[PDB]
Amino acid sequence: EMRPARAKFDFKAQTLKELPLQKGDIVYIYKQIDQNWYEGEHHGRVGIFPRTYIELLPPAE
Amino acid sequence: VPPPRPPPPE
Repeated sequence: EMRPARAKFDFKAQTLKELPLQKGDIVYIYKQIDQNWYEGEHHGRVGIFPRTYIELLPPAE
Repeated sequence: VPPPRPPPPE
């Protein structure tokens, strides 16, 4: 049920809840927490990042 | 270059 996504831009974390991302990173989303933020994981670490900074990826064959 | 940054959740 986790949704794959790829970062379209760098995202700098400014709070201890946020997950930093580098453009091109593949991340996995658990849920949407509010209008602007997803909660997800990168390399097993959980945090939040912006909806608009990622693209949702299609399923693998 | 990146999209407008959203504020942290309420």
